[PDB]
Amino acid sequence: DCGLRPLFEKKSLEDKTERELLESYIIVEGSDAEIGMSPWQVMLFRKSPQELLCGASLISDRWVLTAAHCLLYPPWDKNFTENDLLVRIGKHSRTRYERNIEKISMLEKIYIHPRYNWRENLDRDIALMKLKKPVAFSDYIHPVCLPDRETAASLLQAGYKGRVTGWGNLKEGQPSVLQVVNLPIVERPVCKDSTRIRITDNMFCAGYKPDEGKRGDACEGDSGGPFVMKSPFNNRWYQMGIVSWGEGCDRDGKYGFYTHVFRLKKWIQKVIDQFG
Amino acid sequence: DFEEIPEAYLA
Ligand SMILES: O=C1COc2ccc(Cl)cc2CNC(=O)[C@@H]2CCCN2C(=O)[C@@H](C2CCCCC2)NC(=O)CCN1
Repeated sequence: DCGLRPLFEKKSLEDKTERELLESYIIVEGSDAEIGMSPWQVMLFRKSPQELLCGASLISDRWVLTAAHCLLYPPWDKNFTENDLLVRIGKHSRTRYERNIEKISMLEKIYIHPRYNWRENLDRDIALMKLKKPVAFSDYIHPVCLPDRETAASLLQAGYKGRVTGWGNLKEGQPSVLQVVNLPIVERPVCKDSTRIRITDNMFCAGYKPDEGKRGDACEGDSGGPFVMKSPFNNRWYQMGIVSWGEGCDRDGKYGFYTHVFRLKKWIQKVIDQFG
Repeated sequence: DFEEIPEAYLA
């Protein structure tokens, strides 16, 4: 039942900008999300001090997907463990404890890709989090789908738009509520020529070209969040990427980079079934 | 500016 939102697909209601996504299948400069617009959005929360660490996504009732740099990043002496964090699901407001709406969960085990490259380019920036006890779904809590080879093949094309959400910085003030932005996928060549960093097959970049007029991007605080796309074949939402890295936010001639989820699905499958 | 969450989760 993944990818079908209780307040939208299930009632046959379209959200305010999904049409932009569908019409393309031929957070900075974003906007407030609608209630129940991204029921898989998860907030990585630090106990002490109490603070927003990153975004993440709900892929089942027991598993959360995020960027490995949110948990381990030696250059900044960052190396969190299960007991240092809290996962908050069902949120809209960034700072308010949404009583009766959100659910807070504890972690049982963190799994970081064994080949995550924090030394150079955040290659394989991905991590899975096993919650202690299953979260119950509701109108505001529902998992996103992981893509299969076919879906990945037909959707991950330059020009096709995806959607990014998060409570991170609005400029390079934090938002009051969850922000949302739709961005086009960019050609590898262009991604490669916009930076000095070595780009691998495990990444993809998104954002508007400087001449495209429209703009927008992820920013600090957004890390680990999902880049999703709506399949025009079965109407479900699939997570194609994980907000990973950028050099600035919404810089002209620059683009945000994302972890290519499909390329790493074998590791994801492996873990989930080997550890429940 | 985070609102205090219930201690039951902090434990
Ligand atoms: O301004 C931003 C935008 O940040 C962005 C912008 C767009 C996107 Cl999608 C995601 C992030 C958040 N990720 C990070 O900031 C990660 C955390 C570890 C270092 N990160 C980077 O993004 C590096 C990268 C430098 C080049 C080598 C890889 C790490 N750039 C910076 O530290 C500048 C601060 N971040």
